[PDB]
Amino acid sequence: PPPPAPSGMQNAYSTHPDAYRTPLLADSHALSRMPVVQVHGPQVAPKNSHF
Amino acid sequence: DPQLMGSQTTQYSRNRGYGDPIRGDLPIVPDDGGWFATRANPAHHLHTGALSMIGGDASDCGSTAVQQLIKKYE
Amino acid sequence: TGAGVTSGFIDLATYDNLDRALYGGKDATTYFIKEHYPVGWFTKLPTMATRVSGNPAFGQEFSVGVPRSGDYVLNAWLTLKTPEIKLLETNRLGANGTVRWTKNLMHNAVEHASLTFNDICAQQFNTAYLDAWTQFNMCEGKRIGYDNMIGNTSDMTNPTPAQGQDGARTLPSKNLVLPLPFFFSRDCGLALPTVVLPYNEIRINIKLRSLQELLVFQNKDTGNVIPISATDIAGGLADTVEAYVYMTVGLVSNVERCAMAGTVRDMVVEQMQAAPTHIVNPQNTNNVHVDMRFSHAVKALFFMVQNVTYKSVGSNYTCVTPVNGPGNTVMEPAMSVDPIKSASLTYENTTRLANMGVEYYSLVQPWYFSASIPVYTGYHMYSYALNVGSVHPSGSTNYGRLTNASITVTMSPESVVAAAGGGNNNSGYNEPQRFALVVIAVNHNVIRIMNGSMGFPIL
Amino acid sequence: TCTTGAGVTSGFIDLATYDNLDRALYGGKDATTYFIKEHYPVGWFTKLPTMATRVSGNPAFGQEFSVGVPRSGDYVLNAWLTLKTPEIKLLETNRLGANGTVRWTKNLMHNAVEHASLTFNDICAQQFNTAYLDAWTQFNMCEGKRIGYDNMIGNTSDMTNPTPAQGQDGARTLPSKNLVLPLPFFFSRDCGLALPTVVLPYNEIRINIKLRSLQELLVFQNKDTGNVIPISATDIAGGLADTVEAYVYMTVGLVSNVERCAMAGTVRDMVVEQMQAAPTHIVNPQNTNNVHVDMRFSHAVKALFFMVQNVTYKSVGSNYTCVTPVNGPGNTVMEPAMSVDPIKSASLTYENTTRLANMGVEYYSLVQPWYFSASIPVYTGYHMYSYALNVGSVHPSGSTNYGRLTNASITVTMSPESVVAAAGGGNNNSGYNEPQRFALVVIAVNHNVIRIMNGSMGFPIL
Amino acid sequence: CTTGAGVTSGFIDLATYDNLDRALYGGKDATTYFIKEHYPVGWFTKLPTMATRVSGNPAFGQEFSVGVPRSGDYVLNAWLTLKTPEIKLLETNRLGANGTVRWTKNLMHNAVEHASLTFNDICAQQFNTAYLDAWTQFNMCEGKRIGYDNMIGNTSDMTNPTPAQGQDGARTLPSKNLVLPLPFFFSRDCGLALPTVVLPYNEIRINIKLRSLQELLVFQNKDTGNVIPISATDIAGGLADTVEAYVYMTVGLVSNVERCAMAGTVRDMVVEQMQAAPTHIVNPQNTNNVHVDMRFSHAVKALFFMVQNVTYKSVGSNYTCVTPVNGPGNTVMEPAMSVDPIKSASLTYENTTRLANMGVEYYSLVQPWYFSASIPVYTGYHMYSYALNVGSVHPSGSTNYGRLTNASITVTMSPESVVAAAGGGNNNSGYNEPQRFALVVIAVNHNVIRIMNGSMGFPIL
Repeated sequence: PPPPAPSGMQNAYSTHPDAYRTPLLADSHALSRMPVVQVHGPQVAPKNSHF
Repeated sequence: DPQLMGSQTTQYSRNRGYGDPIRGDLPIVPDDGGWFATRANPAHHLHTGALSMIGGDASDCGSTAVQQLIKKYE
Repeated sequence: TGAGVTSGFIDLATYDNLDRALYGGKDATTYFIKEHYPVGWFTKLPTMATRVSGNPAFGQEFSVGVPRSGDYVLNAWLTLKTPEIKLLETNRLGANGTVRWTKNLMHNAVEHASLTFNDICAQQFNTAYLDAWTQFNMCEGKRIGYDNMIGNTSDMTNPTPAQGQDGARTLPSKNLVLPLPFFFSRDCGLALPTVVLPYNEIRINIKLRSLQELLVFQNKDTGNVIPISATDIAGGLADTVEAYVYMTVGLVSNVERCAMAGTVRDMVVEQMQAAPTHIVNPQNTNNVHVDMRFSHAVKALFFMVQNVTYKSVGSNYTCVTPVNGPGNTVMEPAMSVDPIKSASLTYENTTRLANMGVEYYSLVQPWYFSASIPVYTGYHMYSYALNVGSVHPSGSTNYGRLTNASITVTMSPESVVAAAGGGNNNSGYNEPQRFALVVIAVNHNVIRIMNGSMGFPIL
Repeated sequence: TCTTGAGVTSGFIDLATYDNLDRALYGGKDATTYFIKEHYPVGWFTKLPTMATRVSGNPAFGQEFSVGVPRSGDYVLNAWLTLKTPEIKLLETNRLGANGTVRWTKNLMHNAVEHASLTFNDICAQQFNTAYLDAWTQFNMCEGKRIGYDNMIGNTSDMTNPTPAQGQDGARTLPSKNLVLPLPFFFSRDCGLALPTVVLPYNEIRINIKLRSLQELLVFQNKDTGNVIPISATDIAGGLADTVEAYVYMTVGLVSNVERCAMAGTVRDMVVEQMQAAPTHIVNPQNTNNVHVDMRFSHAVKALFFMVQNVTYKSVGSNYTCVTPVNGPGNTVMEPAMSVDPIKSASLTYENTTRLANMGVEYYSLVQPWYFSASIPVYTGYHMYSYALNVGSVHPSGSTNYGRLTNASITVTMSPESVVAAAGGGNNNSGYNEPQRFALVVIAVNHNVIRIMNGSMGFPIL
Repeated sequence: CTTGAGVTSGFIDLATYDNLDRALYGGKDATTYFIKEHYPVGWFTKLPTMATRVSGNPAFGQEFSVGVPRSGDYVLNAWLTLKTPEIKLLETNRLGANGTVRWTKNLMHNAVEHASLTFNDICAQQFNTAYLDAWTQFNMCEGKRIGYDNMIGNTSDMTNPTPAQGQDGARTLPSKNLVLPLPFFFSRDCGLALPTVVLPYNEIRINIKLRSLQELLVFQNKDTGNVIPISATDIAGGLADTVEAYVYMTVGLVSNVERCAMAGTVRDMVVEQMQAAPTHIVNPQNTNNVHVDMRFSHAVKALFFMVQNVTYKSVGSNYTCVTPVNGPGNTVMEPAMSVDPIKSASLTYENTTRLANMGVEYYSLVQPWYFSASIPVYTGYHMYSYALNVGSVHPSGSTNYGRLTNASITVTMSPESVVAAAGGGNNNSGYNEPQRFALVVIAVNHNVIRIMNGSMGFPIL
């Protein structure tokens, strides 16, 4: 057998079906407490629009 | 296929660099015999020269256009 | 004698596989020939910015409206005439007393410099950001010019004794110029489309600082600092003073001003996010960790620990305050090191950056990812981008979707021993010293221009 | 102590954090990437310096000589002049006696070279002089080479250090070291612009250089009263050598034959930068403190450089402050404290319609160089105003054509320091002991177009 | 009319227009300022790493190797940090009260020689003191000069002589860590980075051979200006051979799509190498002309040369003709007569004068002024470039000496060096002892490196 796979996420999992453990990690924000992360802002009406 | 000498030219003969730089060495075929005959390879035995490497006989300048330019203007 | 011409023919005769790979080819771009392309037609000229509120005075705040009826605003600077200082003989310190302007007169008396569009703030910067940017992105040749513009002429900052002493010289009154770093002033390619923005009113708000903390009143021998008073010097303390704002305005051809009308545009700009400063006491603890809360894609981080013992002296990022030196020239005592020994970054309790030495941030990072290296102690940085000064985007990370992160610093034996007083005369630490850690962040943002109005799509 | 960290995997969080703003900024099918540099071939050439065959007289101080540009080169892209200064040895028989010091003037180079011209065939094509040289070297000097320039053009703290007579403590002799001046020209400004002497066989290219007189090149100073008087041959040992050796070198760059014959027989268009020097105007602050000067320029001007020059003594040069330099302690030149630029304010007017208001002198001194130049001067004077975003850029930028413009005026208001220096009566070692005289010089830089066809060069606009 | 905040003033300039302005500006396809074209760039990140030691121990006078870390897509930066020891002069020195000790000028670029980078066991390139000095004197951008001259030592504290404890100057040389970048082909530009992902098994080493501490400290006599080697008994605490030296490298990670796109291809890079000619010993008393033959293989780009003063083995980075002496104020000064030994240099191509007898000032000033990014501020460091810009990574004018016949550099000695070679100088003149000089020649050339199937090599060689 060849040496172990080189680092850089090619050695973070095993090819055998009984042990895969997808390297993705679950978030720590749960589901009940969802931060707004991103919001949208509108265009500001000009001050001198009355002219 | 090692890359240390893959696209590497052969070591040229010592006499190639002694030739005329201004005018390239004349094209002479060697002797492919087996009795006091040298099997020199022109690929690394002949010096192409400074001017012959780039050419000079272009469609416009062509190293001789001056002669007929003078003849026409005369 | 020589050969001169025809010497290069034997040189040109040399041509091999490497030469054919590098040079040669039918599409090689030869030198000695320059490709010329036409550019646009324009004309730039300076212009006063008309004041709209407040009165220019120390310790006050005034706002100036951006002049309209233009096409592009691509510059901004302020000019201010410093007052004349007449040191009196009836000062509290008596003979052993000198008065001098604080180091870096500009970047001082200018705080919370804000630029607002319509009725919402668009950008804001202050003393720490000004000092860090000037120290890190100063093109040489212009360093002396910028220093002269902001002061530091060895005349404003040189201490002057009382009238009856040997030094009868007084600080001259000459005007000083401070450029205003803004997103439109960063590059000529990013300018305010005043033609695209009609009936929009733009404000620049500047808050000055009172003259009490712009003047350093140093004891001649023991090197102590006390606040100044109006009766301590002749002529009083004139709070009001002139202050003008200029900016460059450009004009373009009709063929393009009509062509660009009614088009949506998106611009990438750089803003500033400043975390609140934290008081640090090296006497009790040596490690100080502060959280970082930022929103958009940050590009660089700057930080420093400022000596805050006397509010009169400013831009002091050293554990020892400057003292009077020989020859009526201010000098910094021998004990002069940055209080920071090491720093690290923590991501959700995961150490992305280990306990690197202070000299790393001081020298190695500026040497590789900046246009200049600071010449003064302090001003540590860490940049996520290859080139900080480049307006074009580079490596950066956004903190909006990144969970809370922290930065931790470690103090120094010099700082912990200077925190307690007891030093001799002119030792700098004759009194207990106090320090404040300050961190600034430089990030990216996107601004959208459409329908004759401006706003932030990402907020 | 404890420096371990998580390691390389820490950057995976930075890679994972990715929002709509990040998607808009980075990423994409056609998005460019770093760590890979595209390579493209370039032309084949070789460069080497060559002597210039001067065929007109011999170099000598106070005389003019012409050097012809040699042919047989595909391109020429450099030009500099080397000159070996003579040896200076002051004698005790000088007119001032003990109180007599001799030193080379500040900016030894940019002096002894005035009205340097580059002519083709018989047409006046380009010209520059001392004021333009000083302004350019003070405004467009790349840092790092400043020390080299101030070592090769003089001001090496050895030529400018006054030396007393032989009987005094300072009996040193001024060194005779050759100096180099790089002549600015349109072909020398950029490598992309070079003279095609290969396809210019029907034109004669000459460079005219007129040296100054050694009498005004040298400076003779009084130690006590700080007065300057002209030097004489008997003052210094060995007399005055009018003749001197000087050479003009230039770099010739070849090109491959295929590219040469490809570019042969075609019409070429080039953009060049020239300068125009307005005639000097005498200013007397005693009578009036406001001076208005008309401008007469032809082509699209890029920038205006001006300064008021102290002209009290013709020996001292490159002096643009109110007070002439005086001898100081340690046999070194000393700058008196009362020495500021005489200009207090300036303005520009277009036929009663002013364009620039009465701006402060510090504006032109600092703000304009800060934004629209590559450097900031370290001396007094040297004011500029540039219509272009970048003066140093060879590519054209914003400019105004003065030919299609009616006569314009520039107004300068002087300073109380200048008006008080105009009157003499100053104490010893103060410079203004005698009345001071000033002159106003204006320089403009403009663009121009040069056409190359039929083996000749000329302006397509006349 | 005309009032404040006017805009109509520029309308005259706008109306000003003619054939020249039409030729320069204007046009349907002409570009405009005040508008910036934005294009997306690649998504990546970068971070520093500590390179774990793999061979030897960090000590003065020995050689140690460091392995390049894996798990990074690209590596583009490497530097060496070293903690200098503490120096404490003792009154029991051989020179007595007339003795001073100081660090040699340019502490970094010293104590580091034969710095080599090896792919597997193939020496890709190697640099040393002469190349480091020439590069840092010729291609140093301003603004970073102070930072570099601070990080390489030279802080006016290491180079300031300190007398013994009994004298007035009893200060000790501070022990502060110094940082030296490693100039490599991948560090030259961000566009050239080592594909560690492409090379997962080709281990890469950096070999550093430190210099002995005896030849790093200058033991200078106060009066006569005589330098003698230091010993353990001279200073307190001895001479600790071991030293704290660490290597840090900056690694970078790219996106998964970019990585999978780039993986599985052959990549060609253009790099710069250094060739140092064998050293030569010059005796100006015997002859005033010195000729050295140059032997180089690839396309050379620039030639750097200088004569190094080798009179005292302790003092280094001294290319003048007279050694520095101890002046007033516990400082080091160069005596009055101290000039570069070179007078005139020329090139000969097989009995053909390619370059005439140019003056020394030519190579000193004219060549750096036109074909370099900086001009040296110290005497010496003469150069000749076949390329328009030496610091540019992109290829420019260059010549291959391998396919060229024998070439010889010829140098004429100077009378100051001739008189300095013989001794007899008075006290604090530098040339009190007889002086010997050595001539060193280095050249920078171009080369092509090919990466294919997780391997490295030089196809041209």
